[PDB]
Amino acid sequence: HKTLAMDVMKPRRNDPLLTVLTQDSMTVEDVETIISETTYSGFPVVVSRESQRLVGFVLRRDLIISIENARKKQDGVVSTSIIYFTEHSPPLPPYTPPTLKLRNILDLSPFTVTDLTPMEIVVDIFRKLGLRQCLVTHNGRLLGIITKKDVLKHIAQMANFNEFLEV
Amino acid sequence: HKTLAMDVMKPRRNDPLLTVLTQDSMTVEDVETIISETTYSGFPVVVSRESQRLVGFVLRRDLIISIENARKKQDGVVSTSIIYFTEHSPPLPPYTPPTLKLRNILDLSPFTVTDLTPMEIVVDIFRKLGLRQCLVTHNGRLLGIITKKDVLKHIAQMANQLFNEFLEVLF
Amino acid sequence: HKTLAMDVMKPRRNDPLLTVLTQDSMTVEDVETIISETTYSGFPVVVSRESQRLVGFVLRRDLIISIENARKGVVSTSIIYFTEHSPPLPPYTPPTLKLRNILDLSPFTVTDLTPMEIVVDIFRKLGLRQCLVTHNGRLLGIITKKDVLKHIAQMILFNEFL
Amino acid sequence: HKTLAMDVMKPRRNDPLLTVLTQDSMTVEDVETIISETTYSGFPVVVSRESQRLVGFVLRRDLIISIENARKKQDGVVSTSIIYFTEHSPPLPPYTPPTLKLRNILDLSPFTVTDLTPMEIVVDIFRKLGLRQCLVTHNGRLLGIITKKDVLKHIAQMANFNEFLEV
Amino acid sequence: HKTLAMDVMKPRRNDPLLTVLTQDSMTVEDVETIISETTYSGFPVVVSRESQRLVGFVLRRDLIISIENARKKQDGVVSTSIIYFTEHSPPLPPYTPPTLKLRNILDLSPFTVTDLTPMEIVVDIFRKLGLRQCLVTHNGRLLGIITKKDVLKHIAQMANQLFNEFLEVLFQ
Amino acid sequence: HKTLAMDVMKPRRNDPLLTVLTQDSMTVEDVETIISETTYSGFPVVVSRESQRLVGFVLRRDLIISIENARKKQDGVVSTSIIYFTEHSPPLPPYTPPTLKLRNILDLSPFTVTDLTPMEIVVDIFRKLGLRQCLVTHNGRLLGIITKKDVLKHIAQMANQDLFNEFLEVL
Ligand SMILES: Nc1ncnc2c1ncn2[C@@H]1O[C@H](COP(=O)(O)OP(=O)(O)OP(=O)(O)O)[C@@H](O)[C@H]1O
Ligand SMILES: Nc1ncnc2c1ncn2[C@@H]1O[C@H](COP(=O)(O)OP(=O)(O)OP(=O)(O)O)[C@@H](O)[C@H]1O
Ligand SMILES: Nc1ncnc2c1ncn2[C@@H]1O[C@H](COP(=O)(O)OP(=O)(O)OP(=O)(O)O)[C@@H](O)[C@H]1O
Ligand SMILES: Nc1ncnc2c1ncn2[C@@H]1O[C@H](COP(=O)(O)OP(=O)(O)OP(=O)(O)O)[C@@H](O)[C@H]1O
Ligand SMILES: Nc1ncnc2c1ncn2[C@@H]1O[C@H](COP(=O)(O)OP(=O)(O)OP(=O)(O)O)[C@@H](O)[C@H]1O
Ligand SMILES: Nc1ncnc2c1ncn2[C@@H]1O[C@H](COP(=O)(O)OP(=O)(O)OP(=O)(O)O)[C@@H](O)[C@H]1O
Ligand SMILES: [Cl-]
Ligand SMILES: [Cl-]
Ligand SMILES: [Cl-]
Ligand SMILES: [Cl-]
Ligand SMILES: [Cl-]
Ligand SMILES: [Cl-]
Ligand SMILES: [Cl-]
Ligand SMILES: [Cl-]
Ligand SMILES: [Cl-]
Ligand SMILES: [Cl-]
Repeated sequence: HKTLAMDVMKPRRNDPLLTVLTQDSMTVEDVETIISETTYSGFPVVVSRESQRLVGFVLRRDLIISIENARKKQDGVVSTSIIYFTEHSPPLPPYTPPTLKLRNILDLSPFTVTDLTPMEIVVDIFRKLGLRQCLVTHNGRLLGIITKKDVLKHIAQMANFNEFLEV
Repeated sequence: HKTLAMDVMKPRRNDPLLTVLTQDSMTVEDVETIISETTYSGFPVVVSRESQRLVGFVLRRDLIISIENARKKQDGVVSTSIIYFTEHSPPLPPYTPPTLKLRNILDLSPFTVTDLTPMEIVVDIFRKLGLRQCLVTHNGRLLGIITKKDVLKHIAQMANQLFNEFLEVLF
Repeated sequence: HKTLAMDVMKPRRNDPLLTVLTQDSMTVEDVETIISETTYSGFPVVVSRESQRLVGFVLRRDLIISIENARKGVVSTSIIYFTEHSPPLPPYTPPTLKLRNILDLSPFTVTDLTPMEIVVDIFRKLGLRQCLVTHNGRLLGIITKKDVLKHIAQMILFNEFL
Repeated sequence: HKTLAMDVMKPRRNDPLLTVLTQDSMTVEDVETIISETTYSGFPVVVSRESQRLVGFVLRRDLIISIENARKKQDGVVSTSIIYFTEHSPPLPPYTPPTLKLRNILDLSPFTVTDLTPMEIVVDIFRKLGLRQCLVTHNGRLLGIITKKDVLKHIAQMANFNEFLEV
Repeated sequence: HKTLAMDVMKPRRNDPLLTVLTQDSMTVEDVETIISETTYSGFPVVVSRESQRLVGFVLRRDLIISIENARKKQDGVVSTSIIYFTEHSPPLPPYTPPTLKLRNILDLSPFTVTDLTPMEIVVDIFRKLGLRQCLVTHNGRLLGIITKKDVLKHIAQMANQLFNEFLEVLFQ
Repeated sequence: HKTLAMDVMKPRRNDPLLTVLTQDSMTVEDVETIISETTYSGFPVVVSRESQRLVGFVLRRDLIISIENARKKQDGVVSTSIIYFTEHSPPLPPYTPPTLKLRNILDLSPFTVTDLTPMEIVVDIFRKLGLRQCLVTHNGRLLGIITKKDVLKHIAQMANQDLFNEFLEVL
């Protein structure tokens, strides 16, 4: 009966899984096919798909420019080059291509809310803090995302309730 | 060096670990001793000690009332009764006393900030949202706590001193 | 230990009572003499001096303008009323004057026992120039914006009220 | 022209008087019966019914708890004890049963607005100070009450003009 | 795509030009006919008509009171008396009637926005600063006006659709 | 003496005129020497030096980036190439090099305040709108600039006093 963060977050019920980058296991081609196949403004970065523990958030525009420059740089970066967002590379097999550190375009302090947070509180946070997006979590794990336009679409939905009257 | 959330949060460098409750595995006696041995206004609730995954925040004031109400009823809840913050009671062996659900006093939406967040941005969040406290995390794992008083103490340190940074509180 | 509105409000203990105006018993001269003696930024208006019931607040800068323009059968013995209509006067008395349209009919009020941390809070959140202090419906004193500032200079717990 | 506080306040025209407490003359059963026959979140307290000079505002919650704990205390509190919200008891004859002071649960600083105050301002005050209710006075005389729920219903009705857009 | 200050500002396309006062060159009579023939709350005053450089904003009611009080004085102030909002009286031909200084009723700090400014930004400024009106310029030249009611009408129209700009208002 | 915007704005009487770019007549070489010789975060662009009519505000960051890119390209910009911020190019003599349109990095709606605006009002505006800087005009003409830091320093001066009541209002 009470609208919560999980009710508004994407993905919804019949939506695909959250489009996420791993901190350690994405190749340059993986991320490029993500950039070409999506229009999302940004991507959460997690430790692994298993943990779904949030490492940060990275914008599409930054990735394009970074990777674009990277292949353009002759450090030898190729398609099968592993990208990492950690300070140091992960352990790599004998004959593997040069890596690409993208730590410097990662937002290490993304705004996050619990899935059980009331939407009234999320709306308020968005207004007072001027958020462009919010990540939604359950017990430390990444579940979904709420953007500014999602918040607006939710407000619109209510407008047709007394919770709409207090916003 | 810019001051971050990790620089203001407790525990400080090489102090004992955050005083936390588990969502599942602590008894009334556990909580009783924690309450008895500490004066903290509240406690983070974590999935487990090894996971340190944040579940919520629970006030001492509220723990006291609930545990004292649980005693008076004399309905099986004893010192060896398990306290749980989940929706359902944890699976327990035979002859174990009834459990105590304290979920209704758990704040399941505590505010959180990464350990790397600039204190400037923390101070602003406290001001804009009127936070009583803030929890500090690393990669989804609970690390520390900052309270309104910790922020005020931090601001006071700047106030009478780097003074321009204090004036950033106005903006 | 807690400082209240009655500890900051004027008049202080043993000070001349509030320079107030009435709504039915204030002649032009009585107002002109008050302006020519005091230098307060504004004056409250009450039903009567005996009732001390708050009707509104009128600024000083607003009083002089309206008085000097109405005398250019308004004399020194003309009763000024802050109500909507003139009170019943004897047939011989000269015409009256209405200053209703320059009175703040919705001034802000606080009780004499209101904690200053709340008075200051209301001054910041509403941006008040002044606040009238009452006790059980009766005007008692006044706290201006400068009084709040002088109380802010008094005060650890200072940064908490920011 | 403008809608004023006296257009939204309760009680409405041809409605029953405000359910109020006196500061000196309510007994223990008097208040209890008032509590039982009403559902209002709270009640104003006035010097006397004749004066309607506002003394404070007390919540239903606090009245219930205070009164119940007073009978449990062996001060000798009974059904016919005088309840007062003043600092000291009213002049009583010696043979009268011990009294019950309830000043410590009275809001001595309730927010008040004059009846001529435009609702625009009232809404603003409610929004800026986050009020639960406001008391409406006329020349130092309590006239009515405006709660937050009252204000929201008023905003709702505005939509059905640009006094609405003003808010 | 998104609405600009120039889309909301008045006067609209092909209506008479902004009604302004010059800082230096208009007569008591000029202002009086403007006052009695319009209902605008106020008027921008500009350096000159050729420059359209904003000096300030002046309320109608203040002009009425000030001009009324002046003609009743006299000094001198006749229909052909020049009104100036500058600090000093303008250089004038010999044996002309006394001038009228109305600077003490001029708002020398009006708020201005460029015509290219998004309404979303304009609405936010009006809100946060509590503006009564806003003047709109092009490259330092006065072009138009937007009053609080103009903003309110804009928001109202926005609700009947671009519609996300109205949702941005309910959100801010 | 009530402090006004002209009292806090730069340049002060002792300073050289504002460092400004023109909308139409600066070459790439002109803007590069300016960037080399100054440390200002940004520059107002005016119609012309004589008119000082404001067109916008451009940042140093963006000037550097955009210019570095323009001269890297074949058949791109050279020292003598004219930069412009207008929608269309100015009329140039034939056989002159390619021009550089920098309209796309220009803030076309920079906040502006008249020189006679009380500083108290300027401060309110900075806080409420969250400005980085504010351009100060006299009768439509660009006169000076007030940056956030300028404002913070002005406030600090009022704090380090004992005038102090005027600082308390800011608090
Ligand atoms: N990385 C992601 N993975 C899955 N869904 C996402 C991701 N990022 C955003 N979304 C969701 O997809 C939708 C598109 O959001 P996106 O960030 O692409 O722009 P937006 O916030 O809708 O605003 P706009 O389209 O104006 O930039 C939103 O509902 C958002 O919650
Ligand atoms: N659960 C906890 N475990 C470890 N340290 C804590 C915990 N809770 C609070 N602290 C730290 O202990 C100190 C005091 O905590 P407390 O909860 O008493 O908050 P406080 O507001 O400082 O005290 P008070 O509410 O009386 O002003 C603070 O520095 C706080 O960060
Ligand atoms: N009507 C009044 N009667 C008695 N005292 C008053 C009255 N109005 C204000 N005061 C007191 O007079 C003192 C001076 O305030 P005053 O009204 O002169 O303005 P201020 O607060 O000094 O600010 P300013 O003079 O710059 O407008 C204040 O402490 C105020 O409480
Ligand atoms: N003491 C009172 N006497 C008369 N009417 C009252 C009194 N208190 C409240 N009311 C009116 O009764 C109605 C119900 O108000 P009440 O305080 O009971 O709750 P509310 O403000 O409606 O909020 P909620 O219904 O969610 O508890 C409101 O219109 C209010 O104005
Ligand atoms: N000097 C002016 N010249 C041309 N148009 C103006 C001028 N002043 C205002 N306007 C426009 O004329 C219309 C009426 O403006 P005006 O200020 O008279 O009333 P308003 O903004 O509706 O406020 P009010 O209800 O108090 O009269 C508005 O659309 C406004 O933009
Ligand atoms: N284009 C300019 N011409 C003249 N003076 C300027 C110009 N731009 C800024 N200033 C002034 O020069 C000083 C430095 O401004 P600048 O924008 O370079 O840095 P700042 O914002 O003051 O501080 P910071 O180094 O943190 O950005 C300030 O006093 C500012 O008012
Ligand atoms: Cl894990
Ligand atoms: Cl889990
Ligand atoms: Cl890790
Ligand atoms: Cl009467
Ligand atoms: Cl009486
Ligand atoms: Cl009394
Ligand atoms: Cl031009
Ligand atoms: Cl100087
Ligand atoms: Cl010119
Ligand atoms: Cl000039």
